[PDB]
Amino acid sequence: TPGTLLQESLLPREANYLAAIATGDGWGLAFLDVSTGEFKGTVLKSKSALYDELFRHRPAEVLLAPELLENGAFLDEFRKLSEAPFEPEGEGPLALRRARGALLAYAQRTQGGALSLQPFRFYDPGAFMRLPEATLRALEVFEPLRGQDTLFSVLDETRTAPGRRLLQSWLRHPLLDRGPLEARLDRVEGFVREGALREGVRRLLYRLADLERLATRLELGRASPKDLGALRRSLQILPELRALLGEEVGLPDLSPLKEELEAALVEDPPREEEVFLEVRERAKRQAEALREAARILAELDVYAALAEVAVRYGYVRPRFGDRLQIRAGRHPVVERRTEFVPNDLEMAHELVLITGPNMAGKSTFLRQTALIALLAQVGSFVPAEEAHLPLFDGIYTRIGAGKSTFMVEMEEVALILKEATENSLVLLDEVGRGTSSLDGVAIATAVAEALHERRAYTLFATHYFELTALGLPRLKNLHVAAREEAGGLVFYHQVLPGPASKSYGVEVAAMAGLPKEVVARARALLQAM
Amino acid sequence: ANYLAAIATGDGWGLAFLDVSTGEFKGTVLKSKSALYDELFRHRPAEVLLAPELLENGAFLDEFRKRSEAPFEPEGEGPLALRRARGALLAYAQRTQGGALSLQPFRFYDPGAFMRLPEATLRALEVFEPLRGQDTLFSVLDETRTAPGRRLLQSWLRHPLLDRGPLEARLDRVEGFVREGALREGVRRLLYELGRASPKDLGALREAARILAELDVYAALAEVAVRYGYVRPRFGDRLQIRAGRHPVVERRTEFVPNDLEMAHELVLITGPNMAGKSTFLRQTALIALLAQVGSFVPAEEAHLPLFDGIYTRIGAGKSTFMVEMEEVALILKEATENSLVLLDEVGRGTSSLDGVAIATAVAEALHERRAYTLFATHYFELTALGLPRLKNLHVAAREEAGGLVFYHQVLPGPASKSYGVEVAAMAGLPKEVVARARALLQAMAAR
Repeated sequence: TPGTLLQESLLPREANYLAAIATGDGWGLAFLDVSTGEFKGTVLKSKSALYDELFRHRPAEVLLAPELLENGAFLDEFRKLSEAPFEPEGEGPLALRRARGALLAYAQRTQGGALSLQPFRFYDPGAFMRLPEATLRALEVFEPLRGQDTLFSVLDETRTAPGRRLLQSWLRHPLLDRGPLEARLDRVEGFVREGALREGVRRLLYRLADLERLATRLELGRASPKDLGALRRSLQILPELRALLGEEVGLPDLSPLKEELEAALVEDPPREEEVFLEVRERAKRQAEALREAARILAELDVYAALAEVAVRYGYVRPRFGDRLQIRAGRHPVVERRTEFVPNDLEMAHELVLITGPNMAGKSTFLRQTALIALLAQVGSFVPAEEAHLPLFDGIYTRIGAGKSTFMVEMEEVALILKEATENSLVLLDEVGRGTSSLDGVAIATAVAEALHERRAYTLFATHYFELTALGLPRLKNLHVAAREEAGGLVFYHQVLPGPASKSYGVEVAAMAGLPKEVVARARALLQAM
Repeated sequence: ANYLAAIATGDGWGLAFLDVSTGEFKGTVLKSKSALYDELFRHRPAEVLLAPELLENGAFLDEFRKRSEAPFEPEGEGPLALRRARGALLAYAQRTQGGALSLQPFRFYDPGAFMRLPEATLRALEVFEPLRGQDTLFSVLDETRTAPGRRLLQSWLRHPLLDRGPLEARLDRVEGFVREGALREGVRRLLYELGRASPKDLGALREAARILAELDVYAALAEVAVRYGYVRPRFGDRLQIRAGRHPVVERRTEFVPNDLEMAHELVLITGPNMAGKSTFLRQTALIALLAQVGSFVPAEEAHLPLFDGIYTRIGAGKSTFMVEMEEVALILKEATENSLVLLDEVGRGTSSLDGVAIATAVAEALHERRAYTLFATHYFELTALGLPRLKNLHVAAREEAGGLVFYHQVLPGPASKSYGVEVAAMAGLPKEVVARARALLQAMAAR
């Protein structure tokens, strides 16, 4: 099972999951990974939120319950999966134990024996900043829309498979309370004001074994000799990392197990077998103290990883409050590929339209904001100079990109309207396009006011002038400019306050390469309107 | 096939295509860097050889790399840049072949004697590659039994015809193995110089083969026109499609056919989306193409004219906007009274006026060109532009039982109501918003 694969030779530093979906008093979602022996599941009400939690954790193999399997209607939609029995195991919401055990009896059936599991955890997709599928896609968080990079690659500075698995979590699960975040930012600020200190741990952690996946294997009876080789090698760095931080990291004292191996082992692990397992046992007697390290280790890995990034790329420790101010911010993604003229932004539960022509930063400008928000609520310094962000509850989008673009996009907005709040952050772009004249400028206005009344931080970017002149108490207008210079125009990657004065359509159009008479007959009909 | 391509400069742009396998040897000289990368795009070579100039040209190099070394010593006779590149192949293959090469009589082709077919059109109509999914016009037509035939069919696609004389000749032939079921049954079931022809090859065993692959497809098509039920298209000056279909999408679900009649006119297509509009535009191009390539098409009856080219502007650094403009620019800059043009929402993703503005120019622009244009838009204003050659067709949505009930029908006369806010509402929009929407609409409606 691509989901029960326990061999370290078929698993990326990232986590993997075997998922099961059972029904009954909510929607049962069980995620398990033989490798890390990670065991967590949950019950969702909204089929929307389900497929969503299912989307963040991207499992490679899904187990559907018999109700869904028979459900040819539900079956083909999920397809637009391996059979196993969902016998309610453990205690908890029906649809949970059904899918939960469904994994157990499926891993154990694809493990030749018993499994090594972690205390089943129960997570709630509500104690964390919301983050829909589309947003993740829109911000190019994990995967890139078109190109190569993503926020992950750019932040990917983790030195251990565990850390990377940890960091990835934090992204898939942003924070809400300031207390935790601060705690993280205080830490991250540590290895940055202690350059040498960060220099040490990073250099030491390099090559460090996967103490988490390793230990998992110890409790599974499959931890080969070589692994102890790496493990011994690891436990040996353990004392060093501990000597640069202090008896404060908490790091256990696994010298006993360390010293043992040193002797009992060949510098390069390929009656001897009777002696081999005797040492293992002595080691595996420290199964948790191992997982303990991994866990406590990954933190530093990341805390220092990011921090490294931050310093390497000039990331400013964010300050929370109730106002959004970005002193010369940047799109951390695109920033690492060319000169990037920064920008500024100030908001407060307002609706800020963004006009002017495209090709001048608008879209990228909307994203550039979401990320900073996200980057902040995840626990890193962001690409700016100064930056005051509020504590967003959610970050919904509606960017770029059976049915038609139109319907799709509507449904997008529908959700936003149906989840956005006075604290939600919303970014709209050309909402209500790909449709006839009036309807266009029509829809746009409703959605606006709609959000406007919601008093949610909304960076609505449009070409609809009408929208810009709608005297509402919380509106605000920013535009970006082009400039018909020596080439044909001269767009500036600057978002300047106040709406755009002229219209640049026919211009851009003309510029693009349109035949001169047409542009004329165009500018004319324009004037004449 | 497969191709090793070389590009040399001098009195045009030298393009040499060669394939060791079939020993196919053909090249050509283009003026427009646009048309170059284009001919280069149809023949999709796996390895390209650039002349010294271009290689040095730091700018030209990285643009080509965004979109192996060998000397280009002018060989044979013909336009400089052509021979230089042409020879670049020989000299390249010869040293990668360990010795001499077996080549066919180098063929100089002028794509200007056939029907045009931009990179994008080919992409848009999902001819060879699929936008999203699995099928393409090729797979669906792919009924050839020999590697040769398939290479022959593929050619015809990549190179549609112009004169009626040759097309008829093909359609007469194709009509043969169809009215002679058994006869086609036979050949189909039966068809199923470099000193390197090993012994095994003889075990199995040009000219004849070429008239075999020619026959291996004449039948291929007919097993498709029979299995997928197509019909033979008579040519002429008028475009009439008696219950046509999108050969691509047809093989995946029930497909409510449609009808269409034109004559160098501009035919707007309104109504909401999700009712066939787009697919309806393509559904037409293909039939045209399928006809000009030499196959029977998915219809009942079908009278097509002899299109010189089939330019598009469908779906889909710079922004959508600029891109799309450039698209239209070309059309305007190549379309003719015989060109077939399909437009979709031309002039969107932009502020109010400018939108309805541009749209009108482009229209009249094409209108004056008198080119068969299936312009599909949501711009009502455009629909009421009293021009002698306009025409209006719309598709409908229907607020029945569910919320709406889109109809895969393309009926004459413009759409009466507007369906925006509807679809919008339908999509799932909050009721007050839709209201505040329908309202603001009405408002703006009665001035």
